Amino acid sequence: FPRVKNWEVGSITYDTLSAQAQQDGPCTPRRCLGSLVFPAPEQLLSQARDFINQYYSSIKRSGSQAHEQRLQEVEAEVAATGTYQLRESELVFGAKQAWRNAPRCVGRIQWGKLQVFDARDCRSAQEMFTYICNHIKYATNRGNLRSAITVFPQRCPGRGDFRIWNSQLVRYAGYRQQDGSVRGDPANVEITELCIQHGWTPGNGRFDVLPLLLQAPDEPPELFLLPPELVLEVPLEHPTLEWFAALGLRWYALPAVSNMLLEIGGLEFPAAPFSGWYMSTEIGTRNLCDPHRYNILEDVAVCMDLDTRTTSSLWKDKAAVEINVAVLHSYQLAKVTIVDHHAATASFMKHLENEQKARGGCPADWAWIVPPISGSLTPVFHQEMVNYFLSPAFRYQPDPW
Amino acid sequence: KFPRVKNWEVGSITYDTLSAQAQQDGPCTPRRCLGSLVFPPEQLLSQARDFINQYYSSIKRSGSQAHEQRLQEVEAEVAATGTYQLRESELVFGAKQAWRNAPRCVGRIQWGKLQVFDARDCRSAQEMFTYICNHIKYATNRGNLRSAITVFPQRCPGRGDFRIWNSQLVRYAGYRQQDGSVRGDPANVEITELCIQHGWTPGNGRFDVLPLLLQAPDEPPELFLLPPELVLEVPLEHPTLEWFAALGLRWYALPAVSNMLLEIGGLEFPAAPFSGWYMSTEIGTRNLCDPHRYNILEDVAVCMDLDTRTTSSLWKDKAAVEINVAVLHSYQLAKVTIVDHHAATASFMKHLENEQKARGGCPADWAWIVPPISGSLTPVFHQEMVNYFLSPAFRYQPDPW
Ligand code: HEM
Ligand code: HEM
Ligand SMILES: Cc1cc(N)nc(-c2cc(Cl)cc(CN(C)C)c2)c1
Ligand SMILES: Cc1cc(N)nc(-c2cc(Cl)cc(CN(C)C)c2)c1
Ligand SMILES: C[C@H](O)[C@H](O)[C@H]1CNc2nc(N)[nH]c(=O)c2N1
Ligand SMILES: C[C@H](O)[C@H](O)[C@H]1CNc2nc(N)[nH]c(=O)c2N1
Ligand SMILES: [Cl-]
Ligand SMILES: [Cl-]
Ligand SMILES: [Gd+3]
Ligand SMILES: [Gd+3]
Ligand SMILES: [Zn+2]
Repeated sequence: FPRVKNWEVGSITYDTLSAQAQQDGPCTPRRCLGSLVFPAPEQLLSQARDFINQYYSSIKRSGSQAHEQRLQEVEAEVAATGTYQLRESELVFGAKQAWRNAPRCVGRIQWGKLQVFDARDCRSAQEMFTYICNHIKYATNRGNLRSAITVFPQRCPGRGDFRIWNSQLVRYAGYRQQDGSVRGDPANVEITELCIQHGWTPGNGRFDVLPLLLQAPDEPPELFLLPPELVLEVPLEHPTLEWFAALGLRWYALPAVSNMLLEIGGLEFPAAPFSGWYMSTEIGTRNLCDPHRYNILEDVAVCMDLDTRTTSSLWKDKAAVEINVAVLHSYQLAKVTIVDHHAATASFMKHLENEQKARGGCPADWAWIVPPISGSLTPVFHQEMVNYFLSPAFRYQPDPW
Repeated sequence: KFPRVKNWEVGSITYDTLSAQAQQDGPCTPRRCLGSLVFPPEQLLSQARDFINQYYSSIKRSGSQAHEQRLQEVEAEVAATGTYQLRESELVFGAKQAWRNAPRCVGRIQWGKLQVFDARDCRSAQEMFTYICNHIKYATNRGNLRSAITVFPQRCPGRGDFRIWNSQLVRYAGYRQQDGSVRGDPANVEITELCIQHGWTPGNGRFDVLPLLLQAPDEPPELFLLPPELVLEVPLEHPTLEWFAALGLRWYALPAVSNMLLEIGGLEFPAAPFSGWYMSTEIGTRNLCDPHRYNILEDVAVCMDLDTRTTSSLWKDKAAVEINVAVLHSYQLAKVTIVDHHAATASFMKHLENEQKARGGCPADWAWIVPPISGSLTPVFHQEMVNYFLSPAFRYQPDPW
């Protein structure tokens, strides 16, 4: 039973939930690989067995009539068809637990407040687009963002997968350039090509929203433009540095991840986009200041009068703090939900306390929970954590191309 | 079998073949990752062969005359006496390799420049004291700091051990009050109680240098006042916040770690203090801002007139950067060697490439190589890393009680 200490306070707990980690991960006693980014009817039955047990525990009906019935049921359907079907309530629970179990998500204090949209009757790439537009519209909610997930038909024997090819519903083009560079966001160079290759007329700005590439089973991907008024965006300004609006920077309101696989009781939903709201450091630090992304740090620092000839002046740390201030002010000026790394990490500490009393522990990836600026100023820096994989879960999956 | 390791800023891919060795099994298993945790007769012969085998390959001398010869003398030394002594160059070679193998040390680009003082012919604390004092004054060198280690006698059964009872050689007092709360450094509260228990005059200050408690085998400790002209300290001023000086903060110049156990070739020296120079964030962010340390962050933010009434103003981030600017400025004006986290991380990347060429890898502990402010603004943040245990090594060890 791993003993875990908080160093700010001195307190100590033991992560007994870790001892039930099912699917296994990348470390051995020889070597830790925690820092790596990307590390049969009988088994479907025992996964499904396990999830059903979970679900009946969470409704306070373990060992009951309905419980054993549903086991008998699920086995009969795997025997007859090779798969089975989630009931709707079971689906809502399995998607909430997936969020709860996500080790690298700092936002998990909210895991119980999740709007689940059932798209499992979906039928083409065209219906898919309509369900997606509805999701974006419900979640954006004019800037008062809500947490939502839409679940498209499960992977099943005989038919291909639904897939969203875009890593997120809202992404900006990244055009490789004349002189070997990139206009727009360089993380989206590949999907940008794919879009042009599938009939998109490119733009040439730095913040061009990309069309959606949607894949119906056994179909090529289909291109869909998002209606402009569905994509709420936020012009970035700085409360005191007024030249900052002359950078022309923007970001969008809704973070909607769309390339992850949701696994519930052995079933796999390769298309199930989900969305919450941003933490300011994703936008301010990573998306804008990463050397391999928009890379605005030096330009801000020059403008700020800072001496960028020596690193001991800490120009990078200064410019980056003001970039974050701009991101929070901008989102509050526009009345668009946003959480800063101090509030986010503080409520994550509340999540670890709630979870220790509930399940005796909480899967957490320290290097992803700790923000990329001001780490030891947040309380999660001083919290030891145990990283492991519980099911239901969101998994990464390879790109459909 | 050879971990693939990627750099996300550039896209480069390398393989850690060096990971193949790894003696003292790490704390992680395929079911849970524990990387974030701070503190996770004739066996002597195997450890001794391998260390000697290292030595000779590192001087292009494996499998030649003096190597097989040196293999016999240790065979005979342990056969006769159940232990062995190290040739002076081997002790030199082991101390440098241990440093080279410290996964959490970001300064290992310096690993080949180490001054080893052999203190093995030692007995009594009154003698250790002058060994420690020659180190300190050689290490300090009037602010032009120099890496040194002093190795006190190894260990045998039936006999006590040399131990330094302080974690560092320069530690500041920590006194409680009519209400538990601490004046001085709360990290040292415990060893401050012992010095007072062992008849030391407690001061009335936030920055009283503690006296060493040195211990000779099978004997009680003995207090020692360090020569006040030997303790080089740096008063903290900010180059443009004129009031910062008046806050009366100081830190000492020499980070000198006197509680880890040097393990070379199968022998264990529980007393082997090493020293280098500080990285600025160690002082500015960890020591002066950690909630359980000096915790000055909010008192600096009031003086800068920042808005402490909401965390979205990023006042913590703002005050922390200026504290760090004051540390770098104060040390440079005092002409004392110090390195900022940008300069240090870039050098550590350079170390990683050196070591990939030399030894096909490098054990590195991501969570401690990435600095505690401005993490993703340094290149090590975007470097995947592999953590494992090589020998010779430094190890943590029980407090001497
Ligand atoms: C409501 C506000 C939310 C916030 C503030 C938040 C925050 C974050 C952040 C900062 C990350 C790290 C991502 C990065 O650095 O690129 C992350 C990862 C992640 N989040 Fe959340 N999130 C929220 C909602 C959600 C929702 C609604 C879901 C799913 C239903 C979710 C599932 C995930 C997953 C699957 C990951 C991948 C991490 C892993 O592999 O475990 N999050 N989150
Ligand atoms: C020359 C400049 C050096 C710098 C800037 C430096 C920096 C650091 C830092 C920042 C840490 C993290 C420790 C903490 O956060 O409390 C560390 C750990 C450590 N350093 Fe260095 N260091 C230097 C020299 C040395 C030398 C000379 C030695 C010994 C020969 C050494 C051996 C270690 C060891 C054993 C650790 C413990 C980490 C571990 O392996 O678990 N360092 N160092
Ligand atoms: C729902 C949600 C909220 C949020 N605040 N963030 C995310 C996020 C998740 C993943 Cl799995 C990947 C990314 C992309 N990152 C490189 C910035 C963002 C997701
Ligand atoms: C030689 C050296 C240089 C440096 N720059 N740092 C260290 C250090 C090491 C450890 Cl094992 C612990 C600490 C103390 N920490 C609480 C800050 C400092 C050591
Ligand atoms: C190599 C390194 O592990 C990688 O850059 C990780 C580190 N921690 C992170 N943490 C978060 N939240 N998001 C990230 O993208 C990363 N990247
Ligand atoms: C719990 C967590 O592992 C612990 O607080 C670590 C994190 N990273 C650190 N990094 C350094 N350099 N020093 C530390 O003390 C710590 N503390
Ligand atoms: Cl993003
Ligand atoms: Cl220190
Ligand atoms: Gd102005
Ligand atoms: Gd005034
Ligand atoms: Zn690990």
